[PDB]
Order: sequence, then structure tokens, then C-alpha cells
Amino acid sequence: GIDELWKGSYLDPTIGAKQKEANAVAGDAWPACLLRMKSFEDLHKLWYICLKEKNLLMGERWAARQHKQEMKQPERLQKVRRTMRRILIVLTKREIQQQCLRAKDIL
Amino acid sequence: PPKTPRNVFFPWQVFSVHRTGAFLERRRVALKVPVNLTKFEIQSYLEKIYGARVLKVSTLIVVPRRRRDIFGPRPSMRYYRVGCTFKKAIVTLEDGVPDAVKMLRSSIELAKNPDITKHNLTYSGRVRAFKPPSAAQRWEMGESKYAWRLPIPNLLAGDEMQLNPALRIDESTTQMFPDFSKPFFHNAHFNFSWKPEEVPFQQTVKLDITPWRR
Amino acid sequence: NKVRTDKKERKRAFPQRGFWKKQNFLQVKNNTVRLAFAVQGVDLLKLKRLRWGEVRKGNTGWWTDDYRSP
Amino acid sequence: NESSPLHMGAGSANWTAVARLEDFTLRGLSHPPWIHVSSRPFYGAGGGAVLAACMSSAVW
Amino acid sequence: SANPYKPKSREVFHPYVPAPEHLPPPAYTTAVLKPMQQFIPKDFYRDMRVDSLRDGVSLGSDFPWNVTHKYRFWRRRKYNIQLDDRFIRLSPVTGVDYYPRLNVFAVQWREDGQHRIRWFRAAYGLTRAMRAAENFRKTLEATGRVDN
Amino acid sequence: GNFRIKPPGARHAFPKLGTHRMVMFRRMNLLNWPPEDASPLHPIEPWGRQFFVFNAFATIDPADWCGPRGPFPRLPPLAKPAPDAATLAASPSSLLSALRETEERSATRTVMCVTDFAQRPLMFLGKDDFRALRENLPRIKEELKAFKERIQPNPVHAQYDLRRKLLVYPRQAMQRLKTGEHGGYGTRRGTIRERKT
Amino acid sequence: IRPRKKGMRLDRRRSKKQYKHGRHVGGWNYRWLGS
Amino acid sequence: GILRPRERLLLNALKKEADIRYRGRRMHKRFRSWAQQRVRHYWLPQKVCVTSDPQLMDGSYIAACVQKAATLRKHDLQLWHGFSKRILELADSLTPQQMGYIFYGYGKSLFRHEELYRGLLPFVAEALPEFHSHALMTVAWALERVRVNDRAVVAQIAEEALAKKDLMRPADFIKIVNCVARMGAAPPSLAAALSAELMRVLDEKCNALLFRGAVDHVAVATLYSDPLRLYLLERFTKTAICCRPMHYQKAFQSAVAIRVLHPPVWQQLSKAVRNFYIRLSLRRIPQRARRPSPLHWDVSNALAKLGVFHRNTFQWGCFWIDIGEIDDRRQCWFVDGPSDFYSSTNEYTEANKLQHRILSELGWNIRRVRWNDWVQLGTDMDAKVEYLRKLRERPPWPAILTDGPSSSRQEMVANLRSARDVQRALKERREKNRQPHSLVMNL
RNA sequence: AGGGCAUGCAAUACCAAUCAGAUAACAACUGAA
RNA sequence: UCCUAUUUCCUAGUACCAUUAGUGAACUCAUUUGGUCUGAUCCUAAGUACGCAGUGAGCUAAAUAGAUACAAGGAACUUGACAAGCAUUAC
RNA sequence: UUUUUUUUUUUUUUUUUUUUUUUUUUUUU
RNA sequence: UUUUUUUUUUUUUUUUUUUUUUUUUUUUUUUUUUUUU
RNA sequence: UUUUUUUUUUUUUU
Repeated sequence: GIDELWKGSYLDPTIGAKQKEANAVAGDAWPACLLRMKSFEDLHKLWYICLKEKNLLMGERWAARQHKQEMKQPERLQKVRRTMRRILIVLTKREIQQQCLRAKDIL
Repeated sequence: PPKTPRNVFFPWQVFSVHRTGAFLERRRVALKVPVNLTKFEIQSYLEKIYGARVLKVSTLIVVPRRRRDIFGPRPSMRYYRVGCTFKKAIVTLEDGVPDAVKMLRSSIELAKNPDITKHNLTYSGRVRAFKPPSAAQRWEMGESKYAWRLPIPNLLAGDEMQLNPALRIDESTTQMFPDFSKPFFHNAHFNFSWKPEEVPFQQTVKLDITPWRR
Repeated sequence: NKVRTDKKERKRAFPQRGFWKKQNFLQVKNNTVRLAFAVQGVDLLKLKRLRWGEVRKGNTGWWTDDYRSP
Repeated sequence: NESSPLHMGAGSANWTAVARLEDFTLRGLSHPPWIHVSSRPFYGAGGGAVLAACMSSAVW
Repeated sequence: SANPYKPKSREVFHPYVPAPEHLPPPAYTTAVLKPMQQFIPKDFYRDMRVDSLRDGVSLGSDFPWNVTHKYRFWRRRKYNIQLDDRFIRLSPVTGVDYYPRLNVFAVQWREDGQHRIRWFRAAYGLTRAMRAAENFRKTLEATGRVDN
Repeated sequence: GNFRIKPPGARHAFPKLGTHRMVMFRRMNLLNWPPEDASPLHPIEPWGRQFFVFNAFATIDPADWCGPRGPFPRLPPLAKPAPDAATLAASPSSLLSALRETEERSATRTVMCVTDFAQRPLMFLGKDDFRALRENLPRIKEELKAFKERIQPNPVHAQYDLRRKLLVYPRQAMQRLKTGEHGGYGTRRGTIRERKT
Repeated sequence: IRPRKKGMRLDRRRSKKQYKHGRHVGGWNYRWLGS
Repeated sequence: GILRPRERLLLNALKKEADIRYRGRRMHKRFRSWAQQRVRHYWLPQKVCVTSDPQLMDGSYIAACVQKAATLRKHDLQLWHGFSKRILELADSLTPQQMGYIFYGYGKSLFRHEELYRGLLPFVAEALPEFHSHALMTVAWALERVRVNDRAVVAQIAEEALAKKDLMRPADFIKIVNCVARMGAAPPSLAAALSAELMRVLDEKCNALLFRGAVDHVAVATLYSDPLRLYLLERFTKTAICCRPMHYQKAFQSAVAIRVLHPPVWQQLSKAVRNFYIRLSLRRIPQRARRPSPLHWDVSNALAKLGVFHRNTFQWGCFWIDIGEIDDRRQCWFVDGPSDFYSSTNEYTEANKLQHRILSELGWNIRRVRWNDWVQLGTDMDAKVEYLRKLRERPPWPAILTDGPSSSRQEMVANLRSARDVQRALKERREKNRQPHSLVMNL
């Protein structure tokens, strides 16, 4: 629900500093390599997951901005942006295939 | 920004919580949204993605003020702004929300405590506050002044609540009952706009515009 | 003006003896804030007056220490 | 000398200036001048795949 | 100025408020007020109270207070208080006047078909100046220097 | 207390205009003056003077008293010490709770108090005092009536009247309005004009 | 410009006058791209 | 230019008056709004002609026509009866979609014609498997409005709804439930299953807007179990803001009935919840304008002639009373009618029985007067007075209301027809007495 | 140039008497560019 | 059965934009304490059953700008009656 | 409570703005 | 007399205009064609 | 200076 907006983030008042630091950790962005092997449904779900993570991150970003301080672990945003771009790249190529085919038949 | 199409499969809208320095109600949350979204669209976003219960959505336009580069050893005298134009959204959720998320806190400035001060302050240059009539105050769907003594409510209110208004009168801010015969104010105890029958007859005085005619 | 664009710097050039003090209004405003915190039950004046490293629980001060010889 | 934003905008605005028999060759901060400004420079040692140059002639 | 272009009377006006000449009878008229059969339609009192104040004559015993719903005026209401019915700056003697800017009393009287006005400074005292002006007018009338 | 600690709603439940404005400011200072366990105040008509019966805290015996200290000497109360830090650390209560610990007083001294319009203490009376005062009421009314006869009028009025009767009283001018080009003559005359048919 | 005066004037972009000069930041001799 | 002083004054005063007048108009206008909403996701694309030849019409055509007529409020007997006649002929070639439309139209129009309902029911019963949410909802909704109970078919409808729960709409599901509860055709097992599905539906696919529609006093106390009762009651409190007087009334009624009938469940509620309802009663709830019926007036005249004081119309907390005695307030009368009973029968409705029992519990000496019994008396006043007097000396009705004897369409028709002329002759006689007719002109 | 590339600069002129505007039924109705 | 006819009608959650609700010329201008004072209205007021507002220190020089009180004479002053004065005094 | 929209009344266009994106086979559920 | 307002829209009257049209929201009530008054 | 279901259209008027 609404709680998701701040749950597990630094903004969460029901957890300690160690839990927030443990939660803060993240991995690598999804590459085109992996993103190419997935189907339409998996990419569609991953898009919404990345959007939720971006929405959570933005809050912290703004919070930090308020106090004139740098956000902890700023690379997350970058990671999410790269994954979001790669998904659409994949899809667009998939489409271009068909477009080409069509063109060919008309000619 | 780009217009939203009919069928949205890969939405780009980014939703976030905004920490406001003013006081907010229990069932009210402040969000930061683009300047190109509607009430309905906002409602649906939260209803479908988050699946949160929503009642009302209010929108406001936020524009940063102008600033000038005057300070420093080498000022430029150039104009600028801080932040960006956005839509301040206010969502009236069904459930309650903690204040520690929506409202700011600071110990250095003890005066900055919107959560503690509640609506007692204006947080702006408002010398006089404004408060329209309440639902309960209004005629339609309003609390009755004589319904307390009814038989039906008492049935419900069985050893659970006292409907008698005489048991909830502040003693530190109330005066003793005066005598009708004797002069007295109307506002002392008469919480209405009609003269009680108990009050004796009152005389009327008409101003004399041309007393010299006498 | 906050932007500092009007001709409001002209008068300031000349010397002056004194200026008004809106004590009456300021007092009222302060009182209202004090009241708004008092209804909740927190002392603002006390905290705005206590010595840096001073601890005073409740309504206490110098006077408290008088009778509290032991 | 009164202040009238309506008058100002109805007589001295972007759409009102174009109707003026003036020397438009002069540069204007808050106007639509007709002076050419030479665009983006030549290319050094960057990636050749990411050098932008045209848009209205290429839109598809 | 007392120019022709003014009402002849100085009484409060209560003009008739006629209803539109195409509406049907009100809803409150359908009420059976008989002791045996009783029928109180919806908003009967609401409609009738308003309707009663149409004629303009039947303003009721308490007219100034039967329509002022605002608490602003009610807050100031008092009972069993004696009040005067004459402005302090209004002498009963004809020809006396007071000026706000000049802050002084004046006496108007006609002599030999010519208008003449005298000054009376009220700085020393309002009552003293008022009585002096009244005495001057009375002396004029007694000595017989006012046309008639 | 004259105020409800942590009251409901988002706004004050009492008037904040007129005299009430002053009264709120006056009462906010002292949030604990009126004992929680106190009888309702009873003001008198002529002069604002209220009466109320309450229970006061005990005190240490004078025997065990050190002595007067400061410009306002006062006897110490009778109270027990608060839990120590070692026990509070093991106590399951929170830091907030632990820090907020206070002593414990004994309220077993019933007394009657008289205050002003402002609820300012003035005097304290006990049961024995109150009972004793009742037996001398008839003896005081006669003394008050007898003493009422010794008062005499103020000779100020008579002295002022005699002064003004047998002394000079100069009076100065007022409102000396000037004039422009044309001067005044005590009275003015209007103009006469004819109609245009 | 007043309403009466403005109601009897055309736009500058309605004419060829805008393609009869070479004024630019470089100078007075402008050469169009791809010329 | 310039104006005359005389005219100037008048024009300025007139102008001022205008301002005053305008200020004086928007007083009561509180609930208005410049913005409004119109439903448009139901009209058909194809064009039809209501005034066309019914013979050339088909199922599709007729279906469209029926709904368009209803929407345009073109109430024409001559027009509607032709539709019914053609529908009867084309009954064997109607799609589930078309049938639903037909039903909706009829219901919206309130076209009281049992002959068509009775003929179209059996075909619906056979096509139930191919039915959809919309059709299923419209059938019941129409039926309810027209007050034609069918426990044989209504039950089947419900069962098909339960079978297609995974495909149904929350709104339609809710309305089905409501309809079922009002008609009184759900055995315990069906009721239980309905309740169980309803709770999940409400808690999974319902919002503030959609939840309000689930509130029904008749349904709550006769269909809904305790677990759903408690959840409903608790969620109402939270969802109260986004409500209307129509839902408020229902809520209050629900509360009252629950308190009166089910003390246990009432006590099971929380303090906070209880407080809500407690405070609710104290508020003034708007109500629609009401007036006595012709039957009511006739009964009142007979009663008054008998020599008993009473009232016409008045509210008592949450329930309306037809007649209330002044000498003994405890006493009360109720004037029934054709609508009070199901079509072609004399069986009381669930709402009438619930309101009767609630007042009987609360101690109200309740009496009932039927219309079919009354009509028989004709235009005689002594017979009515004696009729009333014989009733008065008798004890009141029991707590539990019972149904009347059997009836038929034929009888119903006959009665109606008979009454038609009585209501006109009495009006004529009443109206004639008011005319003095004294003045005589010479001419 | 693999992919993407909101909005504004008033645009039927890759054509066609002139005269306002999304470029005007005849006539009234006029002209140094 | 003596009503002018005994003709059902609370209120559909609601697009986009404006707003600091009180005193105060808050507008051009500028030697700009925004808010007190300087003028008519808005409150049946013993000035509204405590409202708004109020800025270093010291000191008998003379001159100048003003206020109050001047013996007798009362235009002898001045180009000119400019200016000043009268219009309050037993209560 | 205003603004928006009809009339007064005007492409007497208030650049980056609108009930204004190609103008109804809309899959009525 | 120095000789003064009316169109959008509302009400009334007169009618063969039209889903470019009022919830598939809700209440009340004796009730309506042709072969039941 | 148009007030609550949207358009077209005719006469009078407080």
C-alpha cells in the first residue's frame, strides 16, 4: 500500500540505523545480455519494479536536498535508469524487425 | 511534459513524498507530482499501482521564487532560482499516517514544531485565520441542540456515553447565573439567537431626528 | 524588496536617531506561541534561557536550590 | 506614468513587436530577432556514433 | 443641502415585495391546522416564517431581532437598560447648528431681509458654547431682531 | 490545572478574545497551581476574592531543619528519593520514562485557601482557625458599626469652594484662528442672487 | 502600437525580407549550412 | 452623454436593487456545482426509430428501441403495448444481451405489465448459462422495481452469479445480493454462500464509492451473518465521509434494527464504532417531501367522524407512522395498498414486515387496514365508521406479521377498476359541496 | 548512423490574378514599387 | 367527508486555473520605520464588558521659528490697516 | 466565491497556452 | 422635461425539431391502451 | 450579465 513509499528506507521511523544501512546495499544493474533472454511479461513486471524503486529513492534524494547534504549511495538511481533504458531498447529492436518485414513484402 | 496516451503500458510518472513545514491532519499525506496530471489520473495511479485507499485528492501549483547572486567575494549580480515547478498533491487516505514522515522536526529551532503546535499557528504572514462553518455546525447533517433528550438515542447510549450537555460545561470559563430582573448580558449563557420567554418585556427606543419641532 | 531592485537604498544613506519597535505586536505573537506550546505542556522560555550545559527538570531554578541545602 | 501589464503586453509584446517597422537586425534578449548564430562546432576525437547535427530535416 | 431632489418624508421605508405573477401557491398552504386533523408538511415553518414578512406591516413585535441571525449583534444585546433618544449635538432651539471641521456652533437668523450667522467657539466647553448660542438666539427673539 | 494536558482536536476549546486573552496568558505561566484534588472556587461579589479547600504537602520537622536560605526562606518538603540509575538501567522502562522520574510527596494536610481574582494566594486558614473565627462574628459586627460613625466627610470640597469664592481665577484664550487676506469682523453676511426666470 | 494602427499591418514573416541579408555573430557575410 | 437628475436617481436605485437581489438568490444553493458527470458508456452506436413498423423490427432493433424510449422518457401506452406484443412474438429469438436491455427498459419505465414478465421469465431460465453480469443484474433490478417476486428464477439467478463470480462485477454482485434479500428467496445455505463471497468481494475489489452501495437495512438483518455485519459496520465508519443522505438513512436504520434484534452482535462491536452510531442519531438527516394518500385521507375522514383525535403524517426517530392518536400516543394505524403486497398476491414485503416487528418490539399498538377490504364498502360513511369501530375494540396485531389469503390477476384488475370510479365519484362529491351558488343575475 | 528525440516560432504555396484571418459568391471597390 | 386539486422528489463526489480573507493609498514618484497620527462612513457606544500605537544622553549664553500674559496712550508704524486682534470669563 | 463558455465584443491573436494531436466500427460487457 | 435598457438566458403562451438529452442512483404512491367503468 | 438533463427556434412582460 501507501506504506511502500517509505518502508525500508531511511525515512522509516520503525527501524534502527543498522537495519537502514543493511537495506541500503544493492547490486549491479540488469544488462542487455540478461534483458534479451526474457519475455514481454518479465520485462513488463521489471519495469514496474524499477519504477517503484525509483519512487522510493527520490524521497531520500529530496530529503537530503532539504538539509543540503548528499544522499547515501547515489549510484542506485543510475543503475535503475540504465535498466529502464535497456528494456525499451530490447523492445524497440523487436518491433523494428516486423517493420522491416512489412516493408519488404510491400516492395 | 509529454501528454499521457489512452493506453499506458510503460508509465514514466515518478511519485514521491514531500516533507512540508506546515501542520497536516492524520488522514492526509503530501506528495510531489508533475504539473501535467489530473485528479482522476492521480487517483488511478495510486489505486492501481500501490493499491491504496483514497478519498480525496487536492492539487496546488508550486513555483520557486526569484533569487539574486549578491553575496560572496565575487558576486555576479545574476538572477536564478532554486528547485523546480511542481504540483503539490494532498491525498486523504482512509488510514492514519505517522507525523514523522510527513512533517519536519528540528531541535536547534524550538519554534519549528508544526506537529506539536498543530493548527494553533499559521506558519505564514496570516495575522487572522479563517475557518468556514463545520459540518456539525451547519443545518443539514448537523448536530441537533435538542436531540439529546430524545428516547431513541439513550437506548443506544446505554451506560456508554452521557448526552446531557450540562455535564460538560467548563467551570474556569463560565459565569454564575444572573437575575432576569436585573440587567445582564445576552452572551453570558444564551448560546442562541432568540430571546427566551423568561426574560421580561423590553422597551423600544426611537431616535429623534428633529427634536427642535417639539 | 528581497531581490533588491527598488529605490529603497536612498533614505538609508542619511543618518538617523532611532526607529520604532513593534513591542506590542511582538509580545502578542510570542504569547500566542507560548500558549500554543503550554497547552501541550512544554516550556519554551525555559529552554531559551537555561545555561548551555544546564539541566532543570520541571519548573525549577535558582530558588529551588535555596531550601534544598542538603 | 502608470503601470499597466495589459497595455504593455498588448503593445510591446512578442506578437506586437513583429508588426513594427523597426530594425530587426539588432540582437534582442526578450524579442524574436533575425540574427544567425553559427551553431555547434566541428568534431575532435569523440565517438562518431554520438555526434548530433540535424533534426527538422531528418524527423521521421 | 436641502435640495428639492430629496424625499419629502423621513420615515423608514418598507416597500411591498410582490411575488412573481406566474408561480403557484406555496407548499405550506396544504396544512390542516384543525384540532382533530393535524398535518405539518415539510418545511412548513420555514416557508411560513418567511412568507409572513411579505406584507411589510406585520413585521412582528421584535422586528430588528427576528431576522438578524449573525451573532455579532446578539453578543452585544442587553436587557433592562434605559437609553436616551436624542443626539448630544442637537439643540432644540431653531437656527442652531454645529460644524465638525470648524468644531464650533453657529446661529442662523434673518434681519432686514439679510442672512447673518455668528461664530461660537466650543473650545472652552461644549455645553457652555451650546448654552451661549441658545441664549443668543433667545435674546434675538426677545429683543425683536428676527423677521416674522 | 486550569488546562487539559494533551487535549483533543486541532484548535483551542476556549475563547481567546477580550479579557480571556489576558487570562490565558496569565494562567499559562502556572500550569499546576490548582491542585488536581481541590474544591471548586467560590468568589465573592464586591471584590474578586475566591475561597477553596485543598490538601497541602507535608514538611520536615523544624528540628531537622538547617535554616533559612536565600531572600525567601522556606521549609523543605517530605519526600522519598527517586530510583537510582543502576536500578533504572535494569528496569524495562524506556529512556524517556527513566529520565522523567521524580520524587513522591505526601498530601495529608487539609487547608482552606483564599485567593484574588487572579487566583493569587493571600492567606491560609485551618479548621481550628475557621471554628474560632465563627465564635467572634457577633462581636465584630458591633465594633464595625461603632467605628463606622467616626468617619467624617472630606474637607477638600469645602476648601476648594472657599478658595474659588475668595481668590482670583484667571482664564486664558483658546482657538485663536488666523485669517488670510481678508480679516474678520465678528459676524458674516451672505449674498443675494436672482433667478433666471 | 495601438489597436487602430495594429489592425492595418501585416507580419514580417509574411514576406521574403527575412532571406535577403547575411547578418550573423561572425559578421555581415553569412553562408548557410550546406551551401 | 448626460442624464436628468430625476432619472439618475431612479437608475442608480434600480441598479442597487439588482445587486441586492443577486446577493439574495444563492443563499440556499450549497450543494450545487458548475461541473457535472453524465454516463455515456451504455448507448448503442446503431440508429433506430421508435416510431417505426414493429413488424419490420427484430430482436436487435426492438431491444434498442425499448432502451431509447426509456432514456427519452417517451411514455406512450400505444407505443409500449406494440413493443410488448412484438416481443411476445419474437420471444424465441432473443439473445441474452437483448433480453437484458429489454428488461432494463421496462424497469426504468416502470411499465407495470406482468403479462410480459411472466412470458419472458421461462426463456431467461433456459438461457441462464449463457447470461452475463449485466443481463443478470438487469433482470433482477427490473423485477425488484416492478415488484414481481419469483423465487423459482431469482434463486437460479443467484446461483449462476455464484458460478460466474470470477467474471462478474462488484457492483452487479452487490445489486444481486440486495435484490435477493429484498425479494426473500435465499435459503440459509444460499445466504451463507452469498455472504461469504460478498465479504471477499467487498474486501478485495471495493472502494469508498463502491462500498456504500452494499449498505441495506433489509439485507443486513436477513442475509448477512455476524462476521460480515461487524466488518460492514466497522468499514462504514471509515467510509462515511464519501456518502449521501440516502446511505446515511440506511446506515442508521441498520444500526437501529441490529440493536433491537441482535443484542449480542451489537455488544460485540468496539467502543469507537459504537460511538459513531451513537452520535449519528443526533444529527438532522434530510428527507423527501411526503403527503397523505387518497386512501389515507379517506381513512382519516372516517376515523375523525368516528370521534378520535389523530395526526396525518409525522416522523418518530427513524420510522414514519401513518396515524397517531393524541389521547393515547401508543396507538397507531397503517394504511396498506396494492404496492404493499406482491403482484397477484397479498403477501407482505420484507421491509414492511421488518418495520412492523421493529415497532412492535418497541411497543407500538399497531393496526393495519387493507385496501381490498376497504373498497368493498363503497362510498358509504356509516359502514366505514362501523368498520373502524369494530377494529378499535379488538386487540392489536401480533409482533410477527402474517400474509393474507390467496389472490389472482383477475381479482386485482377487478379491484383496481372498481376503485378507479370510487376515487373519482368521491372527488366529484367533495368538490361540488364547496360551491355556494347563491348569486342570481337578472339579465 | 543501432535506438530515442515534449512544447513554441500563427504555414493547403514542391504552387498561382490582387485586396483581411483558419486566404474573401458578383457588384459596391479605389492601386507608381 | 365544505381545502383554491387530497397532482411521489433530499444531495450524482465534481475537469483546468486564480486566493495569505484583518488595520493601513497597497498605485506613478521616491529621503519607503508598510501598519501610529492627519478626513467622511461601516455597531442603537456612559469611546464599544482592558482594542492599535509610542525613536541615544547632557545643559538657564545669545539670535531665530512659535505658544501664554502685559502699566498709560490706541494707527503717532507702513506706499498701503501688511500683520496682529475681537468671536471664553458672576453661574 | 472567481476564472472558463453564450451576449455585449474585437484573428483590437498577451510566444512556448487551450473543451482544440486526423475529423466515430466506438468491440457497447 | 434636456425625452432614458433589453440579446444570451429564465417564466408564460403557441408546436409535426432532435439521444448534441436527466445516474443500468434512490424513494413514494389504489394504477395506464385495445375486446373489465 | 445567463444558476443546476444538453441543442434549434417564435410572441409578450415587473
